[PDB]
Amino acid sequence: AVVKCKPTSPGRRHVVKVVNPELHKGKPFAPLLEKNSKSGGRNNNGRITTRHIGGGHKQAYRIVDFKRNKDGIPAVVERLEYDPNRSANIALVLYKDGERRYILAPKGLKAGDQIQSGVDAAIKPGNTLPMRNIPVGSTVHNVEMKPGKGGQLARSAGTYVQIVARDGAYVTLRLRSGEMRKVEADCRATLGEVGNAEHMLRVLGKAGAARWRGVRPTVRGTAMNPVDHPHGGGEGRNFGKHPVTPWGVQTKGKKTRSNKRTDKFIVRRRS
Amino acid sequence: MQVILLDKVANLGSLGDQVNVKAGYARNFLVPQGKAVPATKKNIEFFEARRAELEAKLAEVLAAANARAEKINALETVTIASKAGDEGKLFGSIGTRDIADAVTAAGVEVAKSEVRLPNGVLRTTGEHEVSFQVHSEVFAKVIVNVVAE
Amino acid sequence: MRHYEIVFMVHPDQSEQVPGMIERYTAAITGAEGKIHRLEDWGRRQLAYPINKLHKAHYVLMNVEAPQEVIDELETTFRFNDAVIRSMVMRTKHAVTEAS
Amino acid sequence: SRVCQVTGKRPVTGNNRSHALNATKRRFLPNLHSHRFWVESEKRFVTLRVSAKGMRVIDKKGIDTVLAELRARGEKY
RNA sequence: GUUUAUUAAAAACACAGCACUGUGCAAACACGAAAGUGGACGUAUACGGUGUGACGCCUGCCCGGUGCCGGGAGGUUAAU
Repeated sequence: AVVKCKPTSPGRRHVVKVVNPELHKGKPFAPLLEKNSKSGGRNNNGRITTRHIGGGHKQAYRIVDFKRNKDGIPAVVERLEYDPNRSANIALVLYKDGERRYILAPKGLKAGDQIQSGVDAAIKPGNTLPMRNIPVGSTVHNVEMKPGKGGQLARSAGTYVQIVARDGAYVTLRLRSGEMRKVEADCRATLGEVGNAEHMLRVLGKAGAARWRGVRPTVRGTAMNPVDHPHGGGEGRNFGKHPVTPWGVQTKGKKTRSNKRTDKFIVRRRS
Repeated sequence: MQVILLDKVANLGSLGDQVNVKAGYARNFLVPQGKAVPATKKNIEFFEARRAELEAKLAEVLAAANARAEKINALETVTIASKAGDEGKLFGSIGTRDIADAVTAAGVEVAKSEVRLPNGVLRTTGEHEVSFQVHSEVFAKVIVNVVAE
Repeated sequence: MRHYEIVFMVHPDQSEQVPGMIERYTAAITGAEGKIHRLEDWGRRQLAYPINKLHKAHYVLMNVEAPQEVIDELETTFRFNDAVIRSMVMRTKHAVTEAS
Repeated sequence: SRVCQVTGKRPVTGNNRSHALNATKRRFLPNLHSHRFWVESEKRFVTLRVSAKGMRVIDKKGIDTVLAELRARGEKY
């Protein structure tokens, strides 16, 4: 649900947890588990190329299926498990032939519900089926970009995609950020919205629940000296500049959409 | 480029002429498919007696084998009774392969890439006028009649 | 069980699928012991207002007394189906007669 | 490196003289491309990373003349 | 909680929370002449940037200036 905690100590006065009674209270399925070494924001050169990540708790990766390539086989969803890597929870799917996988959990997906992939499937929520056979208007998720790529769009918590058109061999999508965009109709998609849509109501309470979630403190550019940031300096919080990045690029309202390879697929833009 | 030819290229190529093709057209299309040769001052002397009169009909018997390999099948039909969904919405669309694997087994022994399809890649079960490619100037018709199962 | 009057439509190029649709649908009823009473297939009579670019769709009427788990899933097979246009399901009140 | 295989071109350096003769060392790069050539001696496509003038030499000289030159200096086509 | 090791521990920094903005994924952005790695084995309930700094009551008027954004008519205009 949505649990507003009680102020026993300061720094508990603003916590809201999302206590999910459905999820599994046990150690996960080990044949799909592996390690995941954090970077800390650094790459081959060893430099912090993306700032403000580091620390945090350990979190082992789960090989979560996206392509849904057991095609034509029924599948029992066996338990819901919490996943560290994603906003949404994973489900331990048992296929009929004794193979277990993980999938992303859609909204209505409780334990024991029978999903299945393939082109020859029902329009039950949770099924994977290609987009020339999904009825127009119906709401999908775990959307692909390329056929057989696996799944790129609408794969976070409560995130869905309304299929809006069917243009010959294309599908005009209404993405979650409100950007109509064409994909090839042979791409598979999974029906419903994604579960755990209550994740928007988590308010984290204190600094520590950021710092163990991977975040590191983000210093305002005004507090820095002028050699450090393009802002910065002035005795007594002067600002007087047009607000920019640490690398001098105009932030706060300056578009950077320059690909032109993928301007074929865009219909509408974010508004 | 001034490129001499082998095929009858539809617009301008005419079996042995000094043709101003472009640099890329001489190279990516005419050379690896082998339908023309860049001849400038040396392959003309190879082309006059050895290649103009002798080898031309030695190529054009392959042009005869489209009238022959086309007319291996004088019945000219294909029956595909695939498993159709619940009153409509067929299981799988038919590109080159199901037609090629059937006509290879029942019809003309032709390869995969000659399977031409004007009316899509065969979604809806029914009659479909399906035409083929054997030559640039010769065009066949083997009528597919898709059946529901 | 509940009586129901089911009028629906079929696009006329697929109006030759109609006895296949009628026979399949009444069989899917008959698995629930839904006692069929009417099958007044009206034919292809001209529509009033333009429905969906092409007018004059085929009507069907099937009017069965069935239970609920079959009429619901049957109506979803009216929805998720390219042939059927604008199906409807109606009141109970004691059915079956020759009437138009 | 950025060495054209055919002509042996490599990026030559030089000043970038501004409007008021401020010199600044830029590096003139050759117009390379990874063009895929057809050799009927091998009946297959040998891929060559070449300039554009090195496609003009293959426009004059044969592909076996040029792969004969890499047969001479002993590189790998 | 952090902070000028070795004269400053604070009212400074950070914080949870809020907003604006960019990013449709071969993402923006970053480190790299480049391949490539980070972002993230994540995919807009995600990620980067900028300000403000729990919570409560609130956030008025000004697009003339300087930006940013949309437009594309007319003028001016490079190599050619």
